[PDB]
Parts: sequence; structure tokens; C-alpha cells
Amino acid sequence: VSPPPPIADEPLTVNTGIYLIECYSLDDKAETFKVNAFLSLSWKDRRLADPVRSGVRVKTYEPEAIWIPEIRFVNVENARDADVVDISVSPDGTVQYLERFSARVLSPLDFRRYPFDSQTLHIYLIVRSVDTRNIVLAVDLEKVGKNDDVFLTGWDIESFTAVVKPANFALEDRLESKLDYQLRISRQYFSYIPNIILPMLFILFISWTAFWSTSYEANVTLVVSTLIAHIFFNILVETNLPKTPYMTYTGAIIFMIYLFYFVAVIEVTVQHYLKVESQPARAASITRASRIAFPVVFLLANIILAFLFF
Amino acid sequence: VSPPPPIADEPLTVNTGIYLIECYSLDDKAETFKVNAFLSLSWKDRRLAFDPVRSGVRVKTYEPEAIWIPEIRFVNVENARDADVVDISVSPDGTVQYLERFSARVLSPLDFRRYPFDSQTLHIYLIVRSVDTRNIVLAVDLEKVGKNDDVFLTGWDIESFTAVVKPANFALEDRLESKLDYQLRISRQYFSYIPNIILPMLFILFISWTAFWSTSYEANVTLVVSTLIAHIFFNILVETNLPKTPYMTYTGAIIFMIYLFYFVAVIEVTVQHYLKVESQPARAASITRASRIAFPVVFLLANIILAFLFF
Amino acid sequence: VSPPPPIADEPLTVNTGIYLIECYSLDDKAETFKVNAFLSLSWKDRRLAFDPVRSGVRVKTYEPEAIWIPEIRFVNVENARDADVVDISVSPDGTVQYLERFSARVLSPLDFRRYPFDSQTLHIYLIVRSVDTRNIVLAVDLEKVGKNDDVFLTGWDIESFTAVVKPANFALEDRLESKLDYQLRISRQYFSYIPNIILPMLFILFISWTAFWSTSYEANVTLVVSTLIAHIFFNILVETNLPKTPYMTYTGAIIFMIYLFYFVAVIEVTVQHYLKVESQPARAASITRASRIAFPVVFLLANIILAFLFF
Amino acid sequence: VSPPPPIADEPLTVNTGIYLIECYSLDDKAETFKVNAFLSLSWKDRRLAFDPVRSGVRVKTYEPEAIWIPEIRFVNVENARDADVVDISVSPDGTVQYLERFSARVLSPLDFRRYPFDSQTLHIYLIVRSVDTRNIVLAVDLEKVGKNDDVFLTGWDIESFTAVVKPANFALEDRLESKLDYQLRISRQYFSYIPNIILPMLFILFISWTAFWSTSYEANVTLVVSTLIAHIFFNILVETNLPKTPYMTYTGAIIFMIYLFYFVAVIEVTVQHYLKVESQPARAASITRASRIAFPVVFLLANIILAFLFF
Amino acid sequence: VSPPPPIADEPLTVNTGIYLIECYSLDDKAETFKVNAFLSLSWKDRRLAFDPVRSGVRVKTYEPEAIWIPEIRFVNVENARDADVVDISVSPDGTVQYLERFSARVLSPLDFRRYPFDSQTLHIYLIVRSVDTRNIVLAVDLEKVGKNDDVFLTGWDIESFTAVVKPANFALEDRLESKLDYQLRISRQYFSYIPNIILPMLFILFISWTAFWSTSYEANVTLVVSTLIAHIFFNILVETNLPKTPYMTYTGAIIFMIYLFYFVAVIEVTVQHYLKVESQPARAASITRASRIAFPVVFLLANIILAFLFF
Ligand SMILES: [Cl-]
Ligand SMILES: [Cl-]
Ligand SMILES: [Cl-]
Ligand SMILES: [Cl-]
Ligand SMILES: [Cl-]
Ligand SMILES: [Cs+]
Ligand SMILES: [Cs+]
Ligand SMILES: [Cs+]
Ligand SMILES: [Cs+]
Ligand SMILES: [Cs+]
Ligand SMILES: [Cs+]
Ligand SMILES: [Cs+]
Ligand SMILES: [Cs+]
Ligand SMILES: [Cs+]
Ligand SMILES: [Cs+]
Ligand SMILES: [Cs+]
Ligand SMILES: [Cs+]
Ligand SMILES: [Cs+]
Ligand SMILES: [Cs+]
Ligand SMILES: [Cs+]
Ligand SMILES: [Cs+]
Ligand SMILES: [Cs+]
Ligand SMILES: [Cs+]
Ligand SMILES: [Cs+]
Ligand SMILES: [Cs+]
Ligand SMILES: [Cs+]
Ligand SMILES: [Cs+]
Ligand SMILES: [Cs+]
Ligand SMILES: [Cs+]
Ligand SMILES: [Cs+]
Ligand SMILES: [Cs+]
Ligand SMILES: [Cs+]
Repeated sequence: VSPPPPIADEPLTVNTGIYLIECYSLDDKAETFKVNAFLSLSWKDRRLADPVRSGVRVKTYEPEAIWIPEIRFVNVENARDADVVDISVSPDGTVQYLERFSARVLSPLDFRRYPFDSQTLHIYLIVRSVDTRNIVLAVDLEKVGKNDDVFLTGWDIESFTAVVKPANFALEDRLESKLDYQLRISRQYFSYIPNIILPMLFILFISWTAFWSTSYEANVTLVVSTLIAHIFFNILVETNLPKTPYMTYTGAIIFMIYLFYFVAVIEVTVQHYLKVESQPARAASITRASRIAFPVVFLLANIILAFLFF
Repeated sequence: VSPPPPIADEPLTVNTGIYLIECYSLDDKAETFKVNAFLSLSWKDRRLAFDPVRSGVRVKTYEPEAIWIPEIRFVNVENARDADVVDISVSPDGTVQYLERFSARVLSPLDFRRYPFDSQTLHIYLIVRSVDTRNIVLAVDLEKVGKNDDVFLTGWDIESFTAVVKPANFALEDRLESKLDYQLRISRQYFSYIPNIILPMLFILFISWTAFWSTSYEANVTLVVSTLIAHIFFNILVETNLPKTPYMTYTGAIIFMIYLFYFVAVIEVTVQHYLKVESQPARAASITRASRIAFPVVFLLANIILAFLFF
Repeated sequence: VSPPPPIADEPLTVNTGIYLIECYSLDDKAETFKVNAFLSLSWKDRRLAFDPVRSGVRVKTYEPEAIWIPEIRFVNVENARDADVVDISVSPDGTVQYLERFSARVLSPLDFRRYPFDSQTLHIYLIVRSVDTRNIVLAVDLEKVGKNDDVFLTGWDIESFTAVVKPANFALEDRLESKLDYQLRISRQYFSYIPNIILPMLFILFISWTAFWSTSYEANVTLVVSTLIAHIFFNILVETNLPKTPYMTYTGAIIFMIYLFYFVAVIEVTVQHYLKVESQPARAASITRASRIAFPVVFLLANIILAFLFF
Repeated sequence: VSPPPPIADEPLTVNTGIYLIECYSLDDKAETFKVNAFLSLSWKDRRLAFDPVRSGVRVKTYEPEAIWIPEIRFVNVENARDADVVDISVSPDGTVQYLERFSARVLSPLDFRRYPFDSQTLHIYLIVRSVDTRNIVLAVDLEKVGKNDDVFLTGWDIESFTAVVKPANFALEDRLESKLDYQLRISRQYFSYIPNIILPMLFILFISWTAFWSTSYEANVTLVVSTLIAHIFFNILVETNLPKTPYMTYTGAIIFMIYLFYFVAVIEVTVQHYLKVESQPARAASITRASRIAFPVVFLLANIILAFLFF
Repeated sequence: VSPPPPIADEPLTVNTGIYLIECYSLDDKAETFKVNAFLSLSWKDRRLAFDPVRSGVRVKTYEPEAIWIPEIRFVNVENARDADVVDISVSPDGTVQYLERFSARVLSPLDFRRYPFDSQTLHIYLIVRSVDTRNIVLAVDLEKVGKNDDVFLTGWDIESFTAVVKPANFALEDRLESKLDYQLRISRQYFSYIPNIILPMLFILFISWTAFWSTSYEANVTLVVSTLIAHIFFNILVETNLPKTPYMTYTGAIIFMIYLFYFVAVIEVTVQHYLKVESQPARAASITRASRIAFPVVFLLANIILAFLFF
């Protein structure tokens, strides 16, 4: 088989569509997601073109019987697992191809606002031109969509749209036609509140009870113990995320909280030192100031951080 | 090969059945389960009809390639099913009986609201897309729906395996699609959660309450802080066995509430020490004595409220 | 190809054998094990009879596609076996001798009641479904059932590999099925559990009992709470190596019971401090002295009771 | 099919090119990375030559099976590459232009000496074996070597993708082999190691040094021992992200050295308490005051020495 | 195709060779390693002989399907090898030279007795099953046994790759089997275990011994209990990198013994406090002073005894 010949000099237009059946396994660390979808293709092959004499409105072909464009995905781990569903030819020779495929897609994620982040996942469709003729891709919006039951655990699916204009470019001395299918998602931040955020705030506030205690030994226990629990939360959080060349919102708060523990240790030390030196009136002034300063600076620093990130 | 032609304008009815051989790997975090089953298909193909007398046979056995077979797929699968055709049998009137053994990884959402005292309805959705030649509709042959008695899903009790007899017929890309819903009802075996997570978590909490019979601030700080850290370990342990949910689970609610009890116990321990240092131990004693009753009482009532909201 | 025809009315007997080459990956949590073995099959197909004089050869070698081969499957597998045909030898009378080497991941439930001092009977179920033309039945050729001497299952001792000679013949989806049960008896190597989990867990418990020779409440709180936390770590460690069971395991029972000992030790430490503060140390001393004997004695008797209930 | 015959006695030159589409999964522990790329091949096959005029075609397309194609392999791969032929074009003189898209898991050793401030040269080795008919040699077509601008390797910066133009020709199993070295230069994005591991580890160390402004032995023991345990947690965390090396890494050196600082701080805390108990606090005060300067000073100088030895 | 016929009554000798290209993924817990290698085979097939002067061709290249090839398998593999035929060459006398490149996951038991100062002999067992026509025997062509210089197994030193030249010929299921043993000798790179596990574990133990220069019971309890917990973390860390063994490993022995030292140190700290409370500090002082010498001395001698028993 060979490509359909051009009537004039026009490129062959392959109309495309992707209909999402299943979305699963959005892996934050790997920056991948798995997809199960319908891929629809349409092009004119005049060699395949009478409905009156044939009495048949449509002809069904097997993939091997006809010429089919070599369509690939750019951002996949391995080539897609595809099963042809149907091939239908209209009297004028317009071919309608439908396959169901599954693929693991590589799509970078922006963790800057984590866990209050949104992402635009991409599925890039591509075709390489043949020596005989140039192949160009188009979007049939009537064949772009997603099943209502499509659920991505821990995310809300906003939209699935295609950028209608392909990116046509040369690659290894041939033309290449690339389409961008976009899946907009937003993270379900709910669970982060009772599981990570609030527990982390509770332990921090517990360290601040040391500002109402003169017992150095109890203070050391309060600040050091809670710091260790903060380290456990820091480790827990970093296990759910990849290493980023930037600060994430959570990372910033987690990092800042270390400074609060560090300054609380200095305060607890200074307080004890003065007490030992028979200067408790002064220690009392530092401790009383700390009772206001620590929560106030904590609130303002968080307002500043939320402002820089959102 | 082409589909059986319609005598009038009727849709072709494909009778289906699923017989479960194996159920394994119910992954809570992934919301998947693996299945090994028999898939049975039956439809009328008049072009295959024969006379028993003339042929000298009452049944005809074909190879899948020799005859037309409907393109049946599963909606909620990761990848297409691994299937091996077992038998194809044709009766004199052209009634085809197809049997395949398949294995598949199924995506089926789980409701964790009552975890670990939860029940689930797992779904296996069978689907067929119509052809230009004709419309294909699915039906359930109840005589061919079932499960082996030895089918066990580790950590779960299997209640029933039934099919919703009426298919969901709908248009998808200007073609009729016919969808059947096979339902596997399961209930979680909550037993092990009691000695492994629930009771240990209650023991450490009750141990933090011994601080209400102690005037030693340093010992109290050690009791409340140490047990809080152990509670954090249980919280982490629990969340590793579960996916992130946009709602509160029953266990999650109790785990979260217990933090409030630790937080208030720290305030009490602090207030008690502060008053002692201020030479007002009589007040401190009143707060501590009240706490001995208040903490277990509020804990019990809060748990009755939570169990009520969840069950 | 179609099945061999019956001389009279008898079912077709397919003689089977499994020879284990490798055993690996016994996964306790998954209740699976991987197997690499020879599967031997033998049946008479008179349509393959030949004259050694005419054909030159005394035994014919065939390709699987060239002749009729029974559709033999495993019941308790995750996916269909990975099989490679080693030989298909046909003798003059038409007796087929089929040999394949296969690898498969087998689902076989495990009884954890006596863990880590448990023994198991793993099963490999061979099955054949009957056809319309004729009924197929399985048999065991004991001469072709065995295992390589080098077969080792990491962390287990292999006792025996035998087959239940009588197949289980039954109806399934309006056809006959013939099922054979191959049994691999194994016993767990409990050795490593002693220095890694059991003894460390006993040492920390005995360390908490040193609080019965101390009047220091703050040190006692540190002794009992610290060791309890270490016990939680061991509890977590143990539960990671096991699936969730609707019953108590031997280890689980001991681990759970040890929490009660920590809980009562905290009460004792609290009661002792309370009396000391109330200026009644003579009483506190009587409780502490009694605890020095009571704790180890009750621990020993409770363990004798548990070992008795479990073994 | 057989190799193109030599006009004289020359070896057959196969021109190669690799164009990277995707780079992912650089696994430090495994010392592997996954690659998705275009592999281009070019050679002259006189037997396929044609006249453009009498043919009416300027180029001729063939299926891989129709013509002779060199058996090109990768040396440093886990399994053979997953390849799909994209195009095979033949020009009038019989110059074949082959293009495939492949994916492979590549084994490439990493030097962790300067971790996490390290750079690496990943290798993709292309190989061809000679035939008895003729010697097959590889060449680099620089015009066909490159990478997509969107190529991102999570946690790394990609510097360059170049090929060593001169192949390494050598004998292997009595046939000559022609090997090309494609090099991907990368540098680690060390950013995240600063707020996640480096700074937290420094904070806990500095917190242990507050024991030099405390006379309370019990508080000092708590400060030094608690922070040491947190340092152990960071040590464990770091070693989980790395393979076992027969050398010291930069991070490993700092982590190891910090243990010595904790060990000496414990000795100081012990010596201080011992003297205090012996009624010699003046002395203990001299040791403690010296320690306040000595510990940070020795820490700074030791780090300058280490950075010097490693960079 | 059928096997080459015997000139007299001789078995067919298949000469073998394995050339290692890649060694990776030595998994201690699984007792497996992955291999990528060349497998070379050579046998005489007279039915393929040709005249060198008449033919003009010195060697004839065949496709695997065109000629008879012996069914060579690996005994100790998880699944069948992934193999790609590289070349098939026939010399005038009919000597066949076969070459394939394969990849396989090999099961090979490991002896952990001296871990992490252990050495291993990994095995790759090559096997052939005889045919009815004739017996097939394996031989080693030492000229075709080897390994690439760049072959690196992360965390190990590769010593040698040799083959036991004499095959193990035996009957299995009424046919002869010919087995060859290819041995890869490796020694563990113990370096990293010193700064990561050994030294940190010794530091915490020595820190527990500072309690012998302290009269503070509460500080002593904190020193001994805290370091014991850190020792538990190292015990857990070590056991995660190892499978469960029915014997003691060298590291396991030291780790286990260190628990006894912690246990006795707790007894000493308890006895010391008890005597102090009983107003007998002169005695407590004698026990504490003795402990300062006894603990390090008994530790050193016990380690000399253990090293002696293990090495
Ligand atoms: Cl693709
Ligand atoms: Cl499917
Ligand atoms: Cl099977
Ligand atoms: Cl390759
Ligand atoms: Cl093999
Ligand atoms: Cs085609
Ligand atoms: Cs594929
Ligand atoms: Cs496919
Ligand atoms: Cs829809
Ligand atoms: Cs068909
Ligand atoms: Cs499949
Ligand atoms: Cs299949
Ligand atoms: Cs039924
Ligand atoms: Cs049943
Ligand atoms: Cs239609
Ligand atoms: Cs303490
Ligand atoms: Cs067959
Ligand atoms: Cs299979
Ligand atoms: Cs196979
Ligand atoms: Cs036997
Ligand atoms: Cs045997
Ligand atoms: Cs070819
Ligand atoms: Cs491949
Ligand atoms: Cs392929
Ligand atoms: Cs380039
Ligand atoms: Cs580019
Ligand atoms: Cs040669
Ligand atoms: Cs062959
Ligand atoms: Cs294979
Ligand atoms: Cs292969
Ligand atoms: Cs030789
Ligand atoms: Cs070599």
C-alpha cells in the first residue's frame, strides 16, 4: 500500500479526535499518567471511492487492506497498545478509522502551589510526512471528549480540549505535524488539611507552651520533641513529591517552621542562662515578649508567603 | 466476515455471562482489582444454520477466524483483557455459543467514608459498539452468571455477583453503544484493624490521661508529648493504606479528633504547672480533678456523635 | 483439528504430570508463589497411527499446530502460564507424549494462625473442559510427578510434592470439567524471627519492668513510655510482613497481649507516684513489691495459655 | 537477503544518528535511565539502484523484510530495544535511508563522589557485528544527531548530546565488532537538597551546641541524644536515595563527620557533669567556654578541608 | 527439521560458550541477578556439509528456521530467556556456529553467613534434553567463555567467570539430560557498611556507656533507653536489606549481642540507683567503677570470639 495521490499539490489532511474512556495513575514523582481512550482518524482516499450500483452506503475494511497514516504520540513512555475497532469508507472515499488505545504519558507538572495546584496535562499527536506527500493533522471537535465517569483519584477534571492549529515543523529533513490535546486538572487539597497541615500546626503550637514554663528540662523536651515530629512530617511530604529546582508552597512553610523551632530553642536557652545568672526579671521580659512575637511573626510570615505564591 | 443481516430492521442481541474463577489484588490506593473469569457470548447467525439429518451432526465447532464474532470490550479496564477462546459451538438454527477465559485489571471507584467498616459494589462494564451494517444490543443470560465457591478476595467477604439485566444504550460518536453492568458486592473484614490500629491508638491516648493524676510537669510533658508522637505514627500508618479522599473517612475523623484531645491535654498540663508556679495549686487541683472526668466523658460522647454521623 | 474419536463410549483420558524445576517468590501478603516446571501430557490419538516401515522412523515428532492438543489450563493462576513446548512424540499406535516447560504465578491461600511457626499446603489445580464430541478426563501419571533436589523456596522447607490421583469431575456452565490437585507441602523457617523480632521485643518488655525497682516517677514514665513506643515499632514491622486476617495469629496475640502489660505497668507507675505524693509510701511499696513477682509470673502463665490455645 | 557486495574490498559503512525525543527515569540506585529516540541508518546497496527516467520515481519505499538491513544493537541495554520502523527510502544510486523510533532502558555507571553537586556523562553504545562475506563499520552522521528542546530529565539539567565520531573496532567471538559512543552530559539540580536535607541537618547540629550554655546534665543529655537520633534519620534518608559505593561521597563525608561532633559533644557534656559532681565547677566552666568557640570553629575548618578535598 | 544422524552410535556434542555483556540487579532479598550475554553453540550437521572448491563460498549463512537447532535451556531462570539470533554459520565439513544475544533473570542462592564481608558463586545452568533419535551432550568451548571488561555489578567486585567443563549427565522423566555449570565468582564491597551502619552503631553504644560516669538515674535512663531505640532502628534497617535466613549472619550476631549489652547496662543503671536510694552509694560506686572496665573489655573479647567463629 502507498499514500493517496494528490489531486493538485495539497497536503493530506488527517482529521483526529481523542475520546477519554479512563484516566488513572497520575504519578506526581514520575510526572506520568495512564490513559485509555478512543483515537479517531479521517482522511480522503479517492482510490477507495458508487452508492446507486453498489447498493452499499458504507464498505468496511481490515487495516491491512488499506493505507493508514502512521500516527504516533510524542510524549509516551512506550508506543500505545492499540486495537482497531472500525474502518468505514464513505462513497466519496472518506475513510473513518477508530481505535481504542492505552498509553503511559509523560507530562511535566508545576508543583509551585502544591497541594493547591492545577495542571494542564498534554497528549501530543504526531505524523511524519512521506516522500510522495506532506501529511498534516486537524482536529474534528465533534470527536474530542471524555466519558462522564472519568475520574482521576485525588484530582478534579476540568476540561479536555485540543489546540486546533497543528505545529508544523521540519525534523530530520521531513515535515512533521503535531497536535496538542490538553487535559486541565486541579488537585483535591482536602485531605492535606487534617492529615498534614493541621497536625503540623498543632505540634508547632505545642512547642510555644514553653513560653509559659520556667522549667528548662521540660522546655527542652517540648521544643526538641515537636521538632523531631516536624522532621517526620517534612520527610512524609517529600516522599509524595519529586525533587524540584524551585520552592513549593508546602516546602516553603515546612522550611520556615524550622526557623521558628530554631529561634524557640535560642529563647529557651537564653531564658535558662539568665535564670542561672540570677537575672530572672529579664528572662521574664524576653519570655513575655516571645508569647506575642512568635504567633504574630508566624501569621505575618504566612501572609507574606501566601501572597508570594498565590 | 460481516455481521448477521437483519430480517427487518432489528438489533442483534448478544447474550452475555461472566463466571468468576479468581478475584485477587483489591488495591485500595489504586482503586483496582484483578479478575480471572469465563466470558460467555450467544447470538443468532442465520447464515450458520444447518439441517442435523443432512450434516450428520447436532453441533458445529468453528475456529474464531472462520465465523463472525461481536467486538465485546470492557469499559473499566487498565489495558484490554488477556483472553483465550475455549469453545465456539453452533446449533442447527444458527445459535452461536462462544466461551473465553479472560484476566483483567479493573478500575472501580471505592467509597471510603465508613473505612474500615465499609462495603463496596465493584463494577465490570461490558460494552459493544454497533456496525454500519446493524445495531448490536447486549443481554444477560442469568444461567451463565456466577462465581466459583473457592473465589476469595484477601481481606474481604464476597456477598454477591449479579448483573443489571437492562443494558444502558447510548450514542457515542454517532454510533449506538450497549453497556451492561456486572456487580460484585463485597464487605471489608475489619477484624485485624481492632488489635493492630484501634486498640493500640486508644491505649496510648488513655496513657496520656494518667497526667491528670500527676503534679510532675516534666513527667506530664513526657507522657503527653511521647504518646502524641506515637499517635502521629499511627496516623501516618493509616494514611499509607488509603488513597487521598475529598471527604472525611470514619477512621480519619477519629484520628483527627484525637489530636484535639492531645492539644487540650497539653493546655491543661501547662495551665496546671503555671498555677503551681504562681502559688495557686488549689485552682490547679480543681482543673486537674475536673479533667479526670471531662476528658473520658467528652471522648465517649464525641465518639457516639461521630458513629451516629457515619453509620 | 478435532478431538480423537471414541472406540466405544469412554471419555478421553489425558495423563498428566508436573515436575518442579524452580520455586520462588512465596509472597505472604499476596498469598502467591511463582513456579517453573515441566508439564507432561499423554493421550491416544489413533488418527496419528503410522507404520515405522513406511515412514522410516519409530517415533514421530510434531509441531503443536499440526496435531490436536487438549486445552489444559490451571485454575489458580493470575494469568495464563508462559509455556514453551519441549517435545511432542507420537508412537505407532497413536499415543502422544507432550512435554512443555512452563512458568506461572499461583494463587494459593495461606493459614497464618500459627505464624511464624506455620506450615502450608500449596495447590496447583490442573483443569480440562469437555467438548461436544466427547468428554475429557484427567489422570495422574505418578512416574511423571516430582521435583528437582535443588528446588529451594527462600525462608521455607519443602516437605513433599504429591498429586491427589482422583480428579474432581463436575458440571460448569452446562459442560463437564475434570480437575486435578497437585500439592506442595511446606513449613516455615522460623529461626530468624527469634533474634530479629521475638527476643528484641522481650528485652524491651523486661527493661520496662525495671520500673518496679525505682521510686523515680519521671524515670519510670521514661522507661515505660519509651519501651512501649519501641513495641509499637515492632508491631508495625510484623504487620508489614503479613496480610490482614479475619483471625488472630500467634504472633499477633502475643504482640496484642504485651500492650496490656504496658498499660497495667503505666497504671502501677501512676498509682505508686500518687501514693508517694499523698504521703502513703508504705502502701506504694507493697504494690511495687507485689508487681515485681506478679508481672513476670502473669506473663509466663499467659504465654503458656496462648501457646496451648494455638498449638 | 545477504549483505551488499563490495565493489573492491572496502568495509560496508553504516552511517548512524540518534535523535532524543524523551529522557526519563534516571534511577541513581539502579544506575539506569530510559530513552525514547529516533535511530537513523544509512548505507549503499547497489542491488537496489534504479534509473529515475524509466522508473518515473525519484525515491523508492520498501518494507524491512523486502531488503537487507544491518543488525544494529545497543551494548548497554537491559533488554533489546522496542523499535518501530518509521521509514525506508531508496535514492537512485541505491543509498538506503532507514528510520526507526525506539525506546530502551540504558545501563550507565554514575560517579557519586560530589553528590548532590555532581555531573554525569551517560553513554548509549551502538554496535554492529561483521559477517563472513564482509566487515561492517559504523559512522556518525552529525546532521542526524540531536535532541528535542522539550527533552527534560526530572532533577537534572541536560548539557549536551554528542557522538564520538571514531568507532572502536575490535574482535569479539571471532568476528569483528564496530562500536560508537553517544554521550549525554547532565548535571544534577542540587537546589532541593538545601532546604530538605542540608539546612535541617545543620539546624539540629547547632541546636545540640546550645548544651554549651547549659549546666543542666539532664537537659544536655536530652539535647545531644535527641538531635543525634534526628541526624541518624537524615543519614538513613540520604542512603535510601543512593547505591552502595566503594568510596566516600561528599554528603556521606559530611554526614559521617557530624557523628564525630555528636560523639565529642557527649564526652564534653559527661566531663562537665562529672566535674560539677566532684565539686570542680570552675574547671568544667573552662571546658564549656572553650567548647563554645572550638565546636563551631572546628566545624567550619573541617568543612573547608572536606570541600577542598572533594572540589 | 530433525536432529543430525549419528555416523556410529555417538551422542551429539553441542559445544557451548557464554560471554557476559552486562551484569546488573543483584537482589539479595530475592537471590536473583539479571544478565545480558552472548550464548554460542556449535555442533556438526553432516546433512549441511558442502564442497569448498566447487561452491566457492567458504561459509553458508542460514536462518534459524532453515536448519535444525538444539533446544538449549537455562535451569535456574525465572522465565525463559529473551533471545535474538545474531548469526548462523556453516563450515564445509558441516560444523554449525550459532550465536544469540540473550537477557535473563537468574535464581542463584546466596550464603549470607559472613555478610557484609561475604563472597558468592553465582550459577548459570545450561541444559539440553535428548531426543528419541539420539542423545545430546553439552561441552564447554573455553575460547568462547568470557566477560566484557566494563561488566560491573553495583556493590560487588567480579572475580572470575568460568565453566565446570564436565557436564552432569542424568536421566529425568525417561530421557537423558546434559547440564553445564557456568560460575560467576563475586565479592561484596563492604566499604559503605563501615561509615553508614557499623560506626554509627558503635558510636551510640559507646554513648550508652557514658552512664558509667553519671550518678543521675533519670539522665542514665535517657542515655541507655534512647541509644537502645536508635539500635532498634539500625537492626530494622539491616534486616530490610536481607532475606530471612535459617542461620545467623555475622552482622546479625553483632546486632543481637549489642542488645545484651544494653540489657546489662539497664540492670547496672537500676542496681546503681537502688543502692543510692538504700543509702549504700559506696557499693554502687564499686559496681559503676567495675562496669567502666568490664563493658568495653567484654565487648572487645566477645567480638574477637564472634570474628573467630565466623572467619
Ligand atoms: Cl504512540
Ligand atoms: Cl477489554
Ligand atoms: Cl494456564
Ligand atoms: Cl538493542
Ligand atoms: Cl531459558
Ligand atoms: Cs496498512
Ligand atoms: Cs504497544
Ligand atoms: Cs494490540
Ligand atoms: Cs460525554
Ligand atoms: Cs471473526
Ligand atoms: Cs490484552
Ligand atoms: Cs491471549
Ligand atoms: Cs448460576
Ligand atoms: Cs458456584
Ligand atoms: Cs449513525
Ligand atoms: Cs526526659
Ligand atoms: Cs492443535
Ligand atoms: Cs501466558
Ligand atoms: Cs512462549
Ligand atoms: Cs517420581
Ligand atoms: Cs528428583
Ligand atoms: Cs531484513
Ligand atoms: Cs525487543
Ligand atoms: Cs515493536
Ligand atoms: Cs547535533
Ligand atoms: Cs531540536
Ligand atoms: Cs574469522
Ligand atoms: Cs529450526
Ligand atoms: Cs521467551
Ligand atoms: Cs526475542
Ligand atoms: Cs576450544
Ligand atoms: Cs574480555
